[PDB]
Formats: sequence, structure tokens, C-alpha cells
Amino acid sequence: GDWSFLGNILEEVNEHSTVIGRVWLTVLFIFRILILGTAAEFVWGDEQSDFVCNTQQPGCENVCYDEAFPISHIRLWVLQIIFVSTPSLVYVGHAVHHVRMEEKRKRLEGTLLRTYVCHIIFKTLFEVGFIVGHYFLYGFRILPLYRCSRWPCPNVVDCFVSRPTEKTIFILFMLSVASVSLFLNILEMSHLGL
Amino acid sequence: GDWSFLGNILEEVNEHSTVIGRVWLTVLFIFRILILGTAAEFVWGDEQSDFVCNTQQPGCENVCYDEAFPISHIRLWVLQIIFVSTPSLVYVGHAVHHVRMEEKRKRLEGTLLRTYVCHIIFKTLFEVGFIVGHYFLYGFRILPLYRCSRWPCPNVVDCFVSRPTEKTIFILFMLSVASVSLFLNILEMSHLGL
Amino acid sequence: GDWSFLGNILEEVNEHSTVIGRVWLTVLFIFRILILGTAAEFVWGDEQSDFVCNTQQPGCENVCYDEAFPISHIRLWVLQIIFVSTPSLVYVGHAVHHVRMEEKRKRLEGTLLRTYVCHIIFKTLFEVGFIVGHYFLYGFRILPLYRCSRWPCPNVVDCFVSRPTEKTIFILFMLSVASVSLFLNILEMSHLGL
Amino acid sequence: GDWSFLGNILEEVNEHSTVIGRVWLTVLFIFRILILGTAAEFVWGDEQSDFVCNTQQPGCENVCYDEAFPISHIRLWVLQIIFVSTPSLVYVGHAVHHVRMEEKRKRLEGTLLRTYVCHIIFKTLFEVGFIVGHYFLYGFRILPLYRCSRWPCPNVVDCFVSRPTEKTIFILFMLSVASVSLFLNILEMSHLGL
Amino acid sequence: GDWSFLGNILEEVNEHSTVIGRVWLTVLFIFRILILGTAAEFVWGDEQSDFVCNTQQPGCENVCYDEAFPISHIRLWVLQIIFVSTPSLVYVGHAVHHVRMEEKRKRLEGTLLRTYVCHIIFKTLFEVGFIVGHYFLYGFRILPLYRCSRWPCPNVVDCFVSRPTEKTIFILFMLSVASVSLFLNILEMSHLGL
Amino acid sequence: GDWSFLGNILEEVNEHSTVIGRVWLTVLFIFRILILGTAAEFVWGDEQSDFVCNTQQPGCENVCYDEAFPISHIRLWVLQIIFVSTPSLVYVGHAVHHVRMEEKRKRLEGTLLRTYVCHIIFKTLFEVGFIVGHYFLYGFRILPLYRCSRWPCPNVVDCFVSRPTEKTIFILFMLSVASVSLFLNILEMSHLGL
Ligand SMILES: CCCCCCCCCCCCCC(=O)OC[C@H](COP(=O)([O-])OCC[N+](C)(C)C)OC(=O)CCCCCCCCCCCCC
Ligand SMILES: CCCCCCCCCCCCCC(=O)OC[C@H](COP(=O)([O-])OCC[N+](C)(C)C)OC(=O)CCCCCCCCCCCCC
Ligand SMILES: CCCCCCCCCCCCCC(=O)OC[C@H](COP(=O)([O-])OCC[N+](C)(C)C)OC(=O)CCCCCCCCCCCCC
Ligand SMILES: CCCCCCCCCCCCCC(=O)OC[C@H](COP(=O)([O-])OCC[N+](C)(C)C)OC(=O)CCCCCCCCCCCCC
Ligand SMILES: CCCCCCCCCCCCCC(=O)OC[C@H](COP(=O)([O-])OCC[N+](C)(C)C)OC(=O)CCCCCCCCCCCCC
Ligand SMILES: CCCCCCCCCCCCCC(=O)OC[C@H](COP(=O)([O-])OCC[N+](C)(C)C)OC(=O)CCCCCCCCCCCCC
Repeated sequence: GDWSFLGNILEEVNEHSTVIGRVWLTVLFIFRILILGTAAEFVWGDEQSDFVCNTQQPGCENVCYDEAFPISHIRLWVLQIIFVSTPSLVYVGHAVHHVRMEEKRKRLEGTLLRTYVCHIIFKTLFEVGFIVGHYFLYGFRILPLYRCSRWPCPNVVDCFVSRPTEKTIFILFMLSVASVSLFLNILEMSHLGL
Repeated sequence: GDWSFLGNILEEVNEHSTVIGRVWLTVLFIFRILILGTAAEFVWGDEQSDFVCNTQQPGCENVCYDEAFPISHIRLWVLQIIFVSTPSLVYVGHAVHHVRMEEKRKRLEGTLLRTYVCHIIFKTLFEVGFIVGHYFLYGFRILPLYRCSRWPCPNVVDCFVSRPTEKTIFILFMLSVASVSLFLNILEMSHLGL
Repeated sequence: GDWSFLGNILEEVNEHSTVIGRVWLTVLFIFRILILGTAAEFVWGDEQSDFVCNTQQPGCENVCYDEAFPISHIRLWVLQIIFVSTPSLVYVGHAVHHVRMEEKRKRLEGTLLRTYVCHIIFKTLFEVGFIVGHYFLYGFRILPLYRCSRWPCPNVVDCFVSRPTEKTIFILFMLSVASVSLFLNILEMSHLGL
Repeated sequence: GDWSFLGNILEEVNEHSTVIGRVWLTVLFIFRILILGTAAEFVWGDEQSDFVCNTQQPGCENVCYDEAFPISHIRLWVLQIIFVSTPSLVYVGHAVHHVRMEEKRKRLEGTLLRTYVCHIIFKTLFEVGFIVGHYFLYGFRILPLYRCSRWPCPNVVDCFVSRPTEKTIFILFMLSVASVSLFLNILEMSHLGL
Repeated sequence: GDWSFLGNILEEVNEHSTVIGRVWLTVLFIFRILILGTAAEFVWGDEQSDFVCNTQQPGCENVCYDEAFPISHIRLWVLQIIFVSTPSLVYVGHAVHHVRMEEKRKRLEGTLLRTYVCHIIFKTLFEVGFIVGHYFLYGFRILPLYRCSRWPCPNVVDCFVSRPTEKTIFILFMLSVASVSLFLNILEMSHLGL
Repeated sequence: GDWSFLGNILEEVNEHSTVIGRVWLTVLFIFRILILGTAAEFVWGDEQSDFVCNTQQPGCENVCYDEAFPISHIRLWVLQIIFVSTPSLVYVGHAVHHVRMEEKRKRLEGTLLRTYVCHIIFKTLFEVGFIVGHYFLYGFRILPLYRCSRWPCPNVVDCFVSRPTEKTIFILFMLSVASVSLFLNILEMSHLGL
């Protein structure tokens, strides 16, 4: 995974953002992108390769992995990062538009404050929504056994996941990181309210 | 995949482009290249390795994968990115040609406006065409079962795809991204019309 | 693993840090990140692939690897690096906040000294805690044999780990590096006390 | 594959080259190197791994793959890129030699025009030759079945290729790119003739 | 493996070092890091995957690889590089400390000469020690056959190593590089003595 | 493989080198390093994995691959590049030493001419020697069949190589590149003689 372009744009955002937003961006880079790269991807590298079902039926492991894990966890977290980053991109775009206008003619006020606050609200909504969606897809514990009754599987088969404990650890970790980001958005909103 | 050269040229384009075009380029980089790298490629890494057919015939899995997936989805999306980027390259080339002419002698008007509008039209056509072609090759849902009657397969065989649900998710996602890009081209054209 | 962003921020910290802290950061980069990348990851690449159990039961190898190694060692060390780096990030953030304030108006004293000392204390606590947690999960010797009685394993099965001696070597090495970092934090605190 | 050095030298060439040559270099980078990296290599990754022959003879798959694909397609395209890039390197070398001479003493004319035109001719010859050679090795359609009668294969065996349709697609695509480059060289020569 | 940070710091050292030390650093980068990356790692990639024992006992290959190769050769060379680089880091740290002091107030003498000479001595000791340790672990020839009598192996089993001749070649090569580095340290010490 | 450091140093050499030497360095980078990376490594990736012997004896494939290919071809070419690059490093080191001396006080003549000519001679010797050594290890054609009578192989066994034709192609190609480099060294020596 290459996050260099997003990294550059978010650094530009960091130049124009509140201290709490600088903290939020640092959290994003260190505790979500860095981990997703260094640690989580290796854990999920063999999710399907080391997924074993007790059956001789051709095709049952495939459909039962697809049923157990409709979307992989690491893939969901990628999308979460992207969608909680988008509003900051919108905000910095608005800011640079106004700066370009200034240059053509020749500190949050007016439209920039409305846009910044609205972007905080959007990040909050996206984050809450991704947490909720995760909870409904998988909850927050991967059990080692998965029982599957999807055709072509005869009757109910037993299947076994790779690394359920490590995956549970990282699921809970990323949830905690998301909640911290949420608290930080709340702090931004409070600070502004004052 | 290395997109650094294209990234540089498209940043140069971004220096010379309308706000809506800046948004379009941001979408291109974040929601198509970044995803294709970080997420989709891992999903399609084992498309043929974990593609199982119920048969003892040597060669049937190979021909039935070739028949089920004439071109892989990720490979089609690569080409889509390239072809919708080409017109912007043409436009910036024309612009830098005129700037070089200016320098030799020693803000869209005349040929640059015609070229920019024509490039918007080309991007629109390419995008619509790729969407249509995808729909006819695969539609927008990968089913888990594929029935195959291609020689050397005896009679009709059953074959099973890896990760059909995740792939359906990402297919729909990329379709939505393409439609957003299309709406943005429409906004460019309207803005200019005013 | 990509540590470039953290590397940049920690270099900025290095610009503003005591000689002992510069040494600590050099240790962090050379004896923990560099090793974890170059050496340890190759050792742990086949932890589950070359993990063999004497059984015909489907699913027993998976659950017995999950039981033997709840979290992989390399994954634990990643998190250790991140958490012992966080306080330095907080400290440099505070410092740059005060510098930005100075610029708006137009050498450790006051809040910066309190914050720096408190950050040293936090690094010390995190380091000690990670060492302790490692000791309780695995101790400091990976034995070649692991006996497993987790369902679906019939009775107690014998299982065998890949590369236990090399892994023991690197476990002890990283422990020694952590203890050196701890001694360096102590030296920082003493130097300041004078 | 790392093309950074060649990329740098060809950018230097781009600084000193006609508009049509700038277009040719853009084509080279985007439609040949970028594709070969992002798309074609993944298609050819399992050319021999997923190449199956109907036989129990040890060694027949190996010799029959060597016979079916004497040189892999992606490897041929690498060499094509290199050889059509070489003349531009010669041209820019000549140019920088003359510039260095100018500096020692203290816009195509004379030897630079002869060299540039001769380099266009060389690129044209190399491109035509690679197209022809490809046609004679493989034509432009990979069939799914390959019949092989090379020792140690008993009688004639049947063998099956991985991804023949996708490979045919990319073969035709790269052929079209080569023909476009050829047309561009023709345009250069015409422009100069005027 | 990423050696960029160490590379940067050692370039800074190169700015402040004797000609013989510049040669030593060039040797380090070209004949140890470059080789370890480009060549040796590919040789050792399948050390355990292609390590075959003549037995049906589950677990015997694992314990017999662990016994034959307690630590892999490439992993030992990584640590050797790191430990022979550390003293140069100490020396440049001392130097930059004194330069920072100079700046606060506003060519090897005094403490810098003592530190530089002591660092040469440390590199010499570490290098000699790593050579000796290698000799005692493995000597300098990997034989193709390894006989193993470690539980659970019944009686004495025969096991076979991957690529023993290539590995012997690279072992001897790296030994010669180490001895050259040693001679260079001797030359440094002599030059200073004059 | 990472050749960035060597690339930088050789660019510095290019700043101080004759036109023929600039050509030689361009050849080195484009026709040896670039190819070895992009093309040859993929060809040799499965040299041992797809090396099949007709036998049930455990250990015979391993010893017969070690006997057929004592050192892999790509590994030999790595070392060839390094050793033919070393003299240029020596030459630029001598040059920068003299420039540093000049600076302390405050166009090939004297020691620099002797050193440059001697370095050309060294490159010539190393190149000729590597060509000769290759010829004696393997000649210049990899045959598909290899007959092996090394213990534990019973009697003489038949073994089969992966991709012998592609490998023969690249062997001949690299030989031709080496001979071109040799001709270029001869041209350097002649030019100087005048
Ligand atoms: C922008 C606003 C977006 C709003 C989106 C609204 C979505 C509403 C979904 C309603 C679904 C109803 C049908 C349903 O309930 O389907 C049930 C089906 C089976 O479930 P099962 O537990 O019975 O069997 C085992 C499931 N097992 C294998 C995963 C463990 O599959 C499921 O669970 C359903 C899982 C649904 C997950 C939804 C994730 C939404 C994430 C939105 C992120 C927005 C960011 C801006
Ligand atoms: C610049 C202008 C370009 C115009 C291009 C016009 C192309 C016209 C194609 C006409 C094809 C007629 C024959 C046909 O219809 O062949 C039917 C054949 C079988 O199909 P089946 O469903 O019966 O069996 C299962 C198919 N299954 C395995 C994929 C699910 O294969 C197919 O489906 C045919 C799929 C055709 C996909 C075409 C994609 C075009 C993308 C153009 C992008 C342009 C960008 C500028
Ligand atoms: C910020 C403050 C954090 C405080 C955290 C407090 C945590 C308290 C944990 C108490 C656990 C009680 C239950 C227990 O004891 O569970 C026993 C269970 C089995 O163990 P077994 O030996 O009987 O069987 C074999 C184990 N075998 C496979 C690993 C070899 O699993 C175990 O061992 C338990 C291992 C526990 C490892 C805890 C690592 C904490 C790292 C904290 C880092 C903080 C950084 C800021
Ligand atoms: C600088 C000037 C260079 C001139 C080079 C002249 C080369 C002359 C070659 C003459 C070859 C005569 C013998 C012959 O004809 O051999 C026939 C043999 C079998 O062929 P088959 O079809 O009967 O059996 C199946 C073949 N199957 C497996 C590939 C499908 O193998 C073949 O096909 C032969 C394939 C020949 C491909 C030649 C590619 C040349 C590329 C030059 C690029 C220059 C760039 C500057
Ligand atoms: C800073 C000062 C450090 C001083 C370190 C002193 C270390 C003293 C070690 C004394 C070991 C005594 C027990 C012993 O001798 O164990 C014998 C055991 C078996 O050996 P075997 O041949 O009978 O069976 C086959 C061995 N086979 C599989 C490898 C071929 O394992 C062995 O060989 C033992 C191998 C020992 C290798 C030691 C490498 C030290 C590297 C230090 C680098 C320092 C850098 C600053
Ligand atoms: C700086 C000066 C360096 C001078 C080096 C002088 C080296 C003298 C070597 C003398 C060797 C005599 C014994 C011998 O002849 O051994 C014969 C043995 C078997 O050979 P076979 O054909 O009977 O069986 C099959 C061989 N098969 C599997 C490879 C196909 O293995 C062989 O072939 C022997 C291959 C020898 C290759 C030597 C490569 C030297 C490269 C030097 C590069 C210098 C760069 C500065």
C-alpha cells in the first residue's frame, strides 16, 4: 500500500488546522495507517489460505469463507481511513481556493469556519457509522469455529479460521483508535464553541 | 504498481485546472489508484489459485477460469484509469507548448478553451464506455458458482470463485466512483457554460 | 513496513532533544526498527506455514497455533515501538505549539520541562510494561515442542514450532535493547536532576 | 522493476526534444512501462506455475513450457522498451557533449539535426523489428491448447496455458501502442521535412 | 530491508572521517549491504522450505533445521553490520555535540582523537569476534548432508540442505570482505600513529 | 535489489569522466542493472522450485541442483557488476581527495591520469575474467536435461531445468553487453593514447 499522496495532502492540511486536528492527523498516520501496514496485513495475509473446513466437497471452503468473511477486516479499515480523510481534503481545498482568490486580487472566519465545523461533523458521522457497521458484520470477537450450511456443503460443516486471537486483538485495538479519534473530534468542537 | 510519473504529470495539470478538475484529480488519486493498490489487488491476488472446479480433467480449471474471467477486473480498472487520464495529459501538453512559445517570444482562452472542453468530452466518453463494457462482460455481481462446458471439460462442470462477495462490493464501489467522476465532468461543463 | 512518517517526526524531535535523547532515538531506529525489518520478519515469515502437528484432525493445527502464539512476537514489538514513540510526539507537539505562539506574537523551561520529564516517565512505564507482558505471554525461550489439548484436537497432541532457537536469540536481543533504552531514560532523568 | 534512472535520463531528453518527441516519451512511460508494471506482470506471474500438461512423465511440463514459450512475452517487451529508448540516450549525450564544449569555450542544427534524424530512424527500425519478431515467435493469439512432442514426452501430449484470453488482450494492446509510437516517429520526420 | 536511515547517518560520518574511513564505509555499503540485499537473501530465501529429511516422523525436519542452523547466516551478517557501524555513530555524535557547543558559544584533536581511535578499536574487536563466532557455529563450508538425532527423530536421520555450494561461496566472500575491513582499520591506526 | 547508493556514487563519477566513460556508465545502468532487475530475476525466480528429477530418492533433487548450478547465474552477474564498478569508485575517491586538498590550501594530469588509466585496465581485467569464468562453469547454453550421479542418487538420474531457452537468451545477451563494455574500455584507452 502506497499512502504517499494522501500523506502529502494531509500534511498540507496540517499546516492549516487546529492543534487538536494536528493530533488527530498524527493519530491517523501512526495508529491506523502505520499499524495497518506493518502489523495487520501480515496477520490477514493467509486468511483464506489457512482457512480449513472438515469436508471433501469441492467448493465448500470457498463459499464458507465468503460467507464467514463477506469483506475482509483489513479491507474495511482501508475504506474507513479514506472516508474519514475525505472531509479534511474538502476543507483544505476550500482554503486553498480562497488563498488563490486572494492572490488573484493582488484564522477561521466566515465560510472557512462553517466548512471546518461541517467537516468535523462529517468525520464524526463516518467514524460512528463504520464502527456500527463493523459491529453488525462481525461484532468484536472472531471465534475459531465457524459452522457453514451453504451449498454445495452437505448438511452443516465445521470450518476453522487462521489466527482468531491475534485478529481479535487488532480488531479491539482499531476500535479503540477510532473511539480516540471520536473524542478528539469532540474536543475540536468544544474548543471552537468556546 | 508505480504511478509516480503519472502522479507528477497530473500534479502539473492540477496547477493548471479548474477547481472542479482539481476535485476530479483528487478523486482519481484517492478513490481509484489508492484503493486499487491498497485493497482490490489483495482481493484479486488468488483469483486463479483459489478457483476450484469439481473435476479430475487436466486443463478444465484453466480454460474455465479463462472463460469465466476473460480479463481480470483489476486489470480492466488499470486501463480505465489510464484512458481517462490521457486527455488531461494532452491538455497540459498544449498549455506548456503555448507557454514555451511565450518564453521564446520574450485563464482559458482560444485554443486552450477548445482543447480543455474537448478533453472533458473525451473523459466523459471513455468513462461511460468503460462502465458499459464492464456491464456487458460481468454485470455487477460475481456469483459463487460458475458452470463451464468448454473443452476439455466433460459435459458441464461446476466451478467456484474466490471471494465473490468482497469482489461484488469493490465492483459496485468502483462503479460509484466512476459515476461521481462523471457528475464532476458535467459540473465542469456547466460551470464553463455560464 | 513503512516507517517514513514516524521517522520524519522523530527527526524533528531529534532537533529538539537532549544528547541522551538523541542516543535513545538512534537506538530506536537502528536496533529495533532496522532489525525488525531486516532480520526478525524473515524469521517469523513461516511461523504458521511451517508449524506442524502430529494429527489427522482438521482444524487442530490452526487452534493450536492460535493457542501457542496468541499474538505473534513481531506484532508485539511493532506495538511496543509505537507506544514508546508516542510521548516524544506529544513533547514535540507541545514545543512546536509554543514556537507557533512565539511567531504569532512577532532550552527547557516551564511547561516544556514538565512535559519532557513526564514524557520520559511515560516511556519508562510503557517499556517496563511491555517487557513484563512479554514475560507472561511467552517468557524468553521458545521450546520446540508444544503440547495442545484444545478442541477439535483428540486427547493431547504434539506440535512443533519453526525456528525456535533463532526466535529465542532475537527475543533476548530485543529484550536487551529495551533494557538499554530503559537505562538511557534513567540517564536522561539523572542529567536533568543535576 | 525499477525504471527510475532511465526515467530521469528520458526527462532530460524531454527538456531537449520536439513536441512530437515529448508525446512519444509520454506514450512510452504511460502506455508501456506503466502497463507492463501494473497489469501485464500480474497476468504473466503464474505462466509456468499454472501451466498443466496431461501426463505422468517427469520433465514433460518443463520442456513443453520451454518449447511453447521460448522467451516470455513480458521479457520481450522489456527489451523492446530498452532498445527503442537507447537512441534518445545517444542523442541527448551528443547534445550535452556540445553544451559542455560551449561551457569550456566561455535549436537543431548541424550534427545535432543529423543525429536526431538518425535516432528517429533507429527507433523506427527497432520498433518494426520487434513487432515482426513477435509475430514470428507467437503471432498475436495465445491458444488455450498446446500439443507437445518433445522428449521426454511420450507420443504427443496436451498442455494448457494460464490466462490465454487476457494475454491475447494485452498482446494486441502493446502491438497497438507500438504502432502508435511508429506513427509518431513518422510525424516527427514529416515535421522536420517541412 | 531498509537501510536508508543508517545510510544517511553514515554519509554524515563520511563528511567527517579520514580517507581510509571513507574507503571503509564504501566497502560496508557496496560489498556487505548491497550484496546481502541483492544476492545472499535470494540464496537463503528457501533455506527451510527446500530442506528435506528422509523420514516420515512429523516434526523431525523442523527440529533438525533448528539444530543444523541455530541462527541463519544472513541474519548473523545483519547483526555484524549493525555492530560494526555503531562506533562510527558514537563518534559522529560526539563530533556534532562539540559543533553544537561551538555554535552555542557564538581536524582531530583532544577528545575527538581519543574517541575516534577508541571507535576504530571497537570496530576491530567486533569484527574479529563475529568472524570467530561464525567459525565456531558453522566453520566455512556447508556440507550437503546433515545427520540428525534430535527427538522426535527415530535413530539418526539424513537431511539435505538447499544450495550448499552457493552458500559456501557467499560465506567465504563475506569473510574476505570482513578481513579487508580489518586491514583497513589497521591502516587507519597506522596512519594516525604517524 | 537496491542499487541507489552505487547509483549516486557512479553519477558523481559521471560528473568527472570522459565521454566514453559516460557511455560505459549508461550501459552499466541500462543494459545490466536494469535488465538484471526487470527481466532476469523473474526468469531465475523458480530455478530450484521447478527443477524436477525423475527419482523417489529424498535429497537427490537438492544435491543435483547444487551440482548443476553451483552458483546461480543472476548471482554471478551481481558480483560482476560490483567488481567492474569498484575501480571507478577508487578513481573518484582519488579525485575528491585532491579536490579536498585544493580546498584546504585556499582535466586529467599527474596521478589522476595514472589512476584513471590503471582503473580502465582493472575494469578490462575483471570483465575478461568474469566472461572466462562463466564459460568454464556453464559455457553459454543451458541444456534442458541434466544427468546426475551424486549421492544419494541411485545410479544416474535424469533432471530437468526450468526455462533453459529463456536463460540461454539472457546469458548470450549479458555476454554481448560485457563485450560492448570491453570495446568501450578499449576506446577510452585509444582516445587517451592520442
Ligand atoms: C451512507 C449510509 C449507509 C447506510 C447503509 C445501510 C445498510 C443497511 C443494511 C441492511 C441489511 C439488511 C439485511 C441483513 O441484515 O443482512 C444479513 C446478512 C447476514 O447476517 P447474519 O448475522 O444473520 O449471518 C452471518 C453474517 N456474517 C457472516 C457477516 C457474520 O448480512 C449482514 O449481516 C448485514 C451486514 C450489514 C453491514 C452494513 C455495513 C454498513 C457500513 C456503512 C458504512 C458507511 C460509511 C459512510
Ligand atoms: C473505441 C471504441 C471501442 C468499441 C468496442 C466495440 C466492441 C464490440 C464487441 C462486440 C462483441 C460481439 C460478440 C460478443 O458479444 O461476445 C460474446 C462473448 C460471450 O459472452 P456471453 O455473455 O454470451 O458468455 C459469457 C461471457 N462472460 C464469460 C464474459 C461472462 O463475450 C462477450 O461477452 C463480449 C464482451 C464484449 C466486451 C466489450 C468491452 C469493450 C470495452 C471498450 C472500452 C473503450 C474505452 C475507450
Ligand atoms: C495500560 C495498562 C494495561 C494493563 C493490562 C492488564 C492485563 C491483565 C491480564 C490478566 C489476565 C488474567 C487471565 C490470564 O492470566 O490468562 C491466562 C491465559 C493462559 O495463560 P497460560 O500460561 O496459563 O497458558 C498458556 C499461555 N500461552 C499460550 C500464552 C503460553 O493467557 C495468558 O497467559 C494471559 C497473558 C496476559 C498478557 C498481558 C499483556 C499485557 C501487555 C500490556 C502492555 C501495556 C503497554 C502500555
Ligand atoms: C539486429 C538484426 C537481428 C536479426 C535477427 C535475425 C533472426 C533470424 C532467425 C532465423 C531463425 C531460423 C530458424 C527458425 O525459424 O526457428 C524455428 C523455431 C521453431 O518455430 P516453429 O513456429 O516452427 O515452432 C514453434 C515455435 N514457437 C514455439 C515459438 C511457437 O523457432 C522460431 O520460430 C524462430 C523464431 C525467430 C524469432 C526471431 C526474433 C528476432 C527479434 C529481433 C529483434 C531485433 C531488435 C533490434
Ligand atoms: C561480547 C562478548 C560475547 C562473548 C560470547 C561468549 C559466548 C560463549 C559461548 C560458549 C558456548 C559453550 C557451549 C557450546 O559450546 O555449545 C555447543 C553447541 C553445539 O555445538 P556442536 O558443534 O558441538 O554441535 C553442532 C553445532 N552446530 C549445529 C551449530 C553446527 O552450540 C555451539 O556450537 C556453540 C556456538 C557458540 C557461538 C557463539 C557466537 C558468539 C558471537 C559473539 C559476537 C560478539 C559481537 C560483539
Ligand atoms: C583474482 C584471480 C582469480 C583466479 C581464480 C582461479 C580459479 C581456478 C579454478 C581451478 C579449478 C580446478 C578444479 C576444477 O576444474 O573444478 C571442476 C569442477 C567440475 O567441473 P566439470 O565441468 O568437470 O563438471 C560439471 C561442472 N558444472 C556443474 C559447473 C557444469 O568445477 C568446475 O567446473 C570449476 C569451475 C571454476 C570456475 C572459476 C570461476 C572463477 C571466476 C573468477 C572471477 C575473477 C573476477 C576478478
